[PDB]
Amino acid sequence: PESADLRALAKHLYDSYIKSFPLTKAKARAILTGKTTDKSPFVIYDMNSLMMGEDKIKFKHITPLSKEVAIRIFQGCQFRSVEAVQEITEYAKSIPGFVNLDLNDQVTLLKYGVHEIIYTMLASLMNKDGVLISEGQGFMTREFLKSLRKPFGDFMEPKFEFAVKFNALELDDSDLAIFIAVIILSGDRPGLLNVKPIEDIQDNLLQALELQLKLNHPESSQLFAKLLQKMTDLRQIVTEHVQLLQVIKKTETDMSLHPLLQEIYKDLY
Amino acid sequence: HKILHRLLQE
Ligand SMILES: *c1ccc([N+](=O)[O-])cc1C(=O)Nc1ccccc1OCc1ccccc1CNC(=O)c1ccc(CN2CCN(C)CC2)cc1
Repeated sequence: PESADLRALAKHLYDSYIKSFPLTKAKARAILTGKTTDKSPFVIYDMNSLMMGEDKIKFKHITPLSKEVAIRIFQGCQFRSVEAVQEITEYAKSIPGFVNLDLNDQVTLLKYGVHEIIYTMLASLMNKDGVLISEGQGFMTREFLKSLRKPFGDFMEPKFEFAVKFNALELDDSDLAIFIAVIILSGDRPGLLNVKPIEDIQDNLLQALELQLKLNHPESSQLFAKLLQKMTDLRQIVTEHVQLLQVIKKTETDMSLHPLLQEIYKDLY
Repeated sequence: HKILHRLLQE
């Protein structure tokens, strides 16, 4: 009946998701399970293989010129985050009605939204023992990240913890497309001017998301409910991630935070 | 939020 419009919305979203996010979950799982027979990611478990993997992973983003491993890794991670924000922003623009919102609200939705979305983006690249890096060329182990000195050793663990739980829901790119749109259009962000048009758009997206999950996962029940409860946990979890980054900005003089990242962590919670 | 503003308008 009106389901057709929700299916249309879900596809519109999946199509723009594909355009906005070059490395999809499908590709990441393919690489992580070896389904594709491109040459495996170079595994990095320690300082030595970090060094040896340099041909494939290419940590040459320090181009004024280097430093201890923890800083070089963090800046590698930081680099990709900046691009992630560029991607989430382009994807937001494709969500119907979003660019008609007040530009202050557009900014505010993204400011709070990106972090929650990045956690979901990392999950796609993750298993219980590590994360894909360099567009699937490399794989950094969870043990190696943990073993780094403070404050950097605990930076990725919360994402690993979340990723284990989140990936068990076994969502794909077509589910994730709509799920990301829902997060972005939360009308309970601090400092929003016009809540009503945000909530109107989000109404549709949750209807679209509910339908998608029934059709695409009919065997799996209360997935919609499971998924919303994760989404609320995610908001809770991001409040710690922000605090660790304040410390790194204020303590670590060797490096510095990319201005964009300074905008999205500035004046938050 | 100069950059964020700029990404949204461009
Ligand atoms: C990590 C640290 C800090 C923040 N932060 O300040 O908010 C964020 C992150 C983070 O979220 N990372 C992230 C989000 C979403 C998806 C992926 C990531 O990062 C994965 C990761 C984890 C550990 C180390 C590295 C990475 C990803 N980075 C790289 O693979 C990488 C980046 C840059 C380069 C060098 N490039 C130079 C330009 N050309 C030549 C290509 C190579 C290489 C690898």
